[PDB]
Amino acid sequence: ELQEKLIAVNRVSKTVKGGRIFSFTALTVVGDGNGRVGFGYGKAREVPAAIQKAMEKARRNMINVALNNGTLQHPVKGVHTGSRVFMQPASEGTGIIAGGAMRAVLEVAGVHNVLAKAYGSTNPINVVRATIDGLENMNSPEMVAAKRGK
Amino acid sequence: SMQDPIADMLTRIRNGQAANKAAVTMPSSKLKVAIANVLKEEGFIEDFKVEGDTKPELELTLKYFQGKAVVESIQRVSRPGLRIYKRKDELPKVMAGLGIAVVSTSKGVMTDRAARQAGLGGEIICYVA
Amino acid sequence: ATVNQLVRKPRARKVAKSNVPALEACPQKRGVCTRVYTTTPKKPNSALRKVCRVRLTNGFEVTSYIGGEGHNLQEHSVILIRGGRVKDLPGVRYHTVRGALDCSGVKDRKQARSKYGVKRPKA
Amino acid sequence: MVTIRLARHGAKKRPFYQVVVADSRNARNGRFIERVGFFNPIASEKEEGTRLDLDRIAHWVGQGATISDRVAALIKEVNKAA
Amino acid sequence: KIRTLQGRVVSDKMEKSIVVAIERFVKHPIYGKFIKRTTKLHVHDENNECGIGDVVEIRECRPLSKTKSWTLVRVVEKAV
Amino acid sequence: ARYLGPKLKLSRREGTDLFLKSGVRAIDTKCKIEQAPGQHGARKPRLSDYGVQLREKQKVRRIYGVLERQFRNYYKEAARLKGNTGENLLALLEGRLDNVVYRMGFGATRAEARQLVSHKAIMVNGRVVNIASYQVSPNDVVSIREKAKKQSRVKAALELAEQREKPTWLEVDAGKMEGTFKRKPERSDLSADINEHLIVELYSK
RNA sequence: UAGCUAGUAGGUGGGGUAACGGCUCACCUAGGCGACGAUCCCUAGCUGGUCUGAGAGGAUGACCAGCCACACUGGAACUGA
RNA sequence: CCCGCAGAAGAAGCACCGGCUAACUCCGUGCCAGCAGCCGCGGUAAUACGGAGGGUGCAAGCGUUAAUCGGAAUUACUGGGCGUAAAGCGCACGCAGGCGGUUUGUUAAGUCAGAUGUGAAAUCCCCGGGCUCAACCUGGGAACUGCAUCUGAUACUGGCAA
Ligand SMILES: [Mg+2]
Ligand SMILES: [Mg+2]
Ligand SMILES: [Mg+2]
Ligand SMILES: [Mg+2]
Ligand SMILES: [Mg+2]
Ligand SMILES: [Mg+2]
Ligand SMILES: [Mg+2]
Ligand SMILES: [Mg+2]
Ligand SMILES: [Mg+2]
Ligand SMILES: [Mg+2]
Ligand SMILES: [Mg+2]
Ligand SMILES: [Mg+2]
Ligand SMILES: [Mg+2]
Ligand SMILES: [Mg+2]
Ligand SMILES: [Mg+2]
Ligand SMILES: [Mg+2]
Ligand SMILES: [Mg+2]
Ligand SMILES: [Mg+2]
Ligand SMILES: [Mg+2]
Repeated sequence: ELQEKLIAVNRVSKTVKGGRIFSFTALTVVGDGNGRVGFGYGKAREVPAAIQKAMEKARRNMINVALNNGTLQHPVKGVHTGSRVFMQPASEGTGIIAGGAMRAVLEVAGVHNVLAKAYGSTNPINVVRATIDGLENMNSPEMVAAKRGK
Repeated sequence: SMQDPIADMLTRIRNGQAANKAAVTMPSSKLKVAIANVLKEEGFIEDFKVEGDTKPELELTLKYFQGKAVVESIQRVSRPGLRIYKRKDELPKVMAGLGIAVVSTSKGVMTDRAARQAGLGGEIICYVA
Repeated sequence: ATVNQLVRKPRARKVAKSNVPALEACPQKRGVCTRVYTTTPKKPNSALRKVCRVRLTNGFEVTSYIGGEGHNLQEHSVILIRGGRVKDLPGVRYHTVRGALDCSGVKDRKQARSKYGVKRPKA
Repeated sequence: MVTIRLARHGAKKRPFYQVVVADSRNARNGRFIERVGFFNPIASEKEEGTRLDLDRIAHWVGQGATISDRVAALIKEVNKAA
Repeated sequence: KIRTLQGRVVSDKMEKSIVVAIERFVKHPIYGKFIKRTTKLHVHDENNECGIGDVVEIRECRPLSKTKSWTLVRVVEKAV
Repeated sequence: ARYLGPKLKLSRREGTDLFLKSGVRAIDTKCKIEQAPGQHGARKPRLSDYGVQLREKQKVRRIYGVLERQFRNYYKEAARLKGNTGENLLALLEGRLDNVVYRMGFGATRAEARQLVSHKAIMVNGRVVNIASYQVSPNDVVSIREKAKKQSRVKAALELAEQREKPTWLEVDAGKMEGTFKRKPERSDLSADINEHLIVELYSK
């Protein structure tokens, strides 16, 4: 149950006396399938080098989120830089419909039946990220009682 | 200019909280009270207190659980500019159940959980989770 | 912003100009050939693009593109025109339906024959 | 005069009438006062094919209404009671 | 009775040609906010008595004049 | 309507057996499956997600011999019908007579099993149903018409029908050449090598 | 487009209509409408609904049904329930 | 609708294959001829022009044009913005309008509740039934999220009083 996938790979340029020196960037997401999901970025002069240098970053940099069986408990909003993301429980019929790119984090995460959309910029590095913090801020479908009950 | 007292509460809380502040005061009113109630009752603050006669003065004790505060989000919903009224079948339910929505009905200031039970509707004062 | 504001002056939806006054939403319109030109294109490109100005059945006198390779089309030719700009010829916003009215189809075309109105050559 | 008659909402070569109370002058399949039955002339032996709310009908009839040659025929065919 | 409205006078100054205001409050069908939607009515009062600024009760009758379909029923308060 | 072209070509591009030459031989070869659906068939298609999403539904489709029109509508239907879109898709897709015909072994290939339908040589609960997409349902009973019964094809058909895994939700005879659709094939029946929720994603955006 | 309005707004009486009614008339009052948009200009048959959209909305009003209006153009009445 | 008869016999085409986007090679051409929904292809190895072989997608249709909504949270009520990107009137005063601290009483218009009537049928949706299936036809519900009358409730808003 390793379960990983990269979301976006891209090229960038540096520009020096001698010209444009190019490179690449991968942005990836790994999840166990039962909460616990992390993304990693990492860049390198060639593609494989970067996509791998990324996968690792994600293995560290890994949060965990209080599911509720196949789904989220309540609806949640996330918002990093220019991405404002929104995802919703959805009493699954099938579910897992969402903006492929946050479909990534969502499936490795283990949620099985949500609807999502991304507003603002669909800049990957900030959606996958906005959603992570999204799922992250989410809270204990019970241990709000922790907060309260008292 | 102090044209919405309830937002001034919702916010004196909200801020004081984010400022890990224990206490919090303000001018009181029947309406302020009835809400402090639901906030205590439903357990988002320790307990309230009104000290004075001429110029009454609501006082609230903030709860903090872990490092965090207990009130993750306090937001007005109705307001002077644009008032809200849901019936019974159209009363909102915050955070899918978790947390709650204050609402004033003809039979006093209750929660959504309550007003649904009470079978009636009112003005949805604010949301709290 | 304010609810008063929106109440006073509601939100209005930008109405869309067309890009093809083929008058009233028409699939295509008939016209007669005022001039049969061939002008050259814009910045990056360079060529001798065949076109024609057409008085349309509905008055409008517009320039349209003549697609394909080669064409017998001259002054007084009765043609049919459809929507379709040609970014290269700024101000050309319509295409001529090859193979319509008095417009020939492109000669010897075997690929994509239905555009460039060419009939299925005898197998 | 108001009349009970067969409005015809079938389908080419597979007719299916809606029996209806209405203003006699209105269009066959047009403005009516109430529906009071239906008559499937294809129905077939299977089951249903002529449900007919006898209680309203013969209340209108008394109320003043009149009946089609081909409606009264459905009634002394439905029998009435059994 | 069969229904009735109230509202302040607004104009007495004409021979039984009494005209009454009727403010309401209504949700704006689009932006929620509640706003005042007034209604003026030409109501009949015989022997002219309802006075400018008098709140008054009103019922809907047959057409008296072209314009008039309402008569008063009672008065309520004066000297505003 | 029907595909009609070179059958194996399909499997080769789809990358798996589809049983369109279903007959005699097995585990292809005697064909060339895989390494050249065309002139550049060898080359590896590092294909996009859209690519894989497309080819799954394309695969399921080349399987039952169904065109885009009908297929899209099966999907539509599935989605409507309560409970998991992706499964119902398959349910519907199996409820096809022509399929139930081939499944009960009355035809070598799904096609043949279809030509059989088209040729009023099949009968649900008694009467002839010559239309391939006729939806078969629990307790239904399909039988070859005496007229052309035990004729060339169908013999061998019912023959290597046992060579196959042999279904479960149904019950062949091979004497009376009739068979009874016992129950709507469960998910767990069939498949493994078909991944619905892709062809769901495909038709979901 | 910021003002509009003399049967105009109301009253009294005669007339009138199948009927209430400035419907009409005579006389009296000076009223009536309007920034919650009158007047003027532009466009338009309205609806059930239709297409779209997760929704809220947007767009639309063939085919079917309901209402209205028109019948070569303007005007009129006669017959008749 | 049923039965016999003959022979696979009478019955496949259209768009695409540079990226977005499923599908690649050769030959011609050489900023020409031409392509182009958008980016942009064409000056000698063009998967982007034209032909070919191959492939992908559709299929009695296939493409092109036109047209509405969608994606467009790009008029943002739901659901947006105004220091430097579009966007705070040069400044003030103030009528209308909007909004308005706090307490009690009353009012009950807003608001809330219930009841009742109404919201034509068709349509849409749910479960059925009928045409070989289907489209189609059809029984019955559900839904018409609305409106109106009456009776209630009085926290909040509005009125009134102090
Ligand atoms: Mg970092
Ligand atoms: Mg207050
Ligand atoms: Mg077809
Ligand atoms: Mg008179
Ligand atoms: Mg008109
Ligand atoms: Mg949307
Ligand atoms: Mg007609
Ligand atoms: Mg006339
Ligand atoms: Mg007469
Ligand atoms: Mg590709
Ligand atoms: Mg082309
Ligand atoms: Mg070359
Ligand atoms: Mg929008
Ligand atoms: Mg903006
Ligand atoms: Mg600026
Ligand atoms: Mg300034
Ligand atoms: Mg209805
Ligand atoms: Mg059936
Ligand atoms: Mg009060």
